[PDB]
Amino acid sequence: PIFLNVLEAIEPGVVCAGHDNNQPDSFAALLSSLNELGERQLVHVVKWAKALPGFRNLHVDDQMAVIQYSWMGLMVFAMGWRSFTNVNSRMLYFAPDLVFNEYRMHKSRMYSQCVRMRHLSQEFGWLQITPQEFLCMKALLLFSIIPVDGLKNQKFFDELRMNYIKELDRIIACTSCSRRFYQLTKLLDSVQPIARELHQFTFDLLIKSHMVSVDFPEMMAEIISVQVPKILSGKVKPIYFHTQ
Amino acid sequence: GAFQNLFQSVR
Ligand SMILES: CN1C(=S)N(c2ccc(Cl)c(Cl)c2)C(=O)[C@@]1(C)c1ccc(O)cc1
Repeated sequence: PIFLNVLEAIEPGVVCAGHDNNQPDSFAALLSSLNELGERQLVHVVKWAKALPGFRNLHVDDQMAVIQYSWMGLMVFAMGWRSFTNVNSRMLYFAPDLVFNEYRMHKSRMYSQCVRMRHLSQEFGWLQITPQEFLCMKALLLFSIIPVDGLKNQKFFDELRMNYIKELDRIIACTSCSRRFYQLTKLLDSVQPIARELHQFTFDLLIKSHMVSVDFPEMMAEIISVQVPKILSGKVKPIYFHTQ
Repeated sequence: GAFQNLFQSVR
């Protein structure tokens, strides 16, 4: 299981958000902590991504692009898994110090997006997703959203995506296998609409931000203003397995 | 850009 060996070896460890759980919840404090967490996890997503089998085959502009287009989906999927494994989807386990109960879901003003993420989390149990299936699906997710006009070196991306699909089929193979690939790819497809809803909410927040006054950091202001609108405007779109 | 700085910062 060379491939699975590597995926387990590069998998990032726990990441905390830095949230003050001793203060009462507010919209501003929750979103500041999600921004901080989002930025800390992005660092781990880059380290992880650069270590993936064949990732260096990609043109370096495409390496950078692909991480920024898929990072929200990656985080959503990974958070859903943590939620499932740590608290049986009872709450959303963003980080060990940032666990969302329904009240925080409501307070964050992202209730509809949280309910969908909690549903994603429950499917990990309904489908009895293995940790090894989890690792392969998450890797495939990195290669599942691209510009409609193509990447700098599209052929190398194509063959890379192909190999990750082949390895996912492998640990399903290792009929039954038929129904399973179907179910897992439906689950993967469902990640993308949730990431877009998070993007739309947060884009709107950045723009109005002057009014709802919330300090957008660093890398976040850049990614939401430079890359995220490509996705919201349809210039960058998910690669779906199934027709939506 | 900030993202490129990060990306390049990673070994
Ligand atoms: C609203 N957001 C949630 S939730 N997160 C967030 C942070 C950590 C985890 Cl683990 C997850 Cl799943 C979401 C984010 O990073 C943030 C701030 C966001 C930032 C940029 C953007 O384009 C969309 C959303």
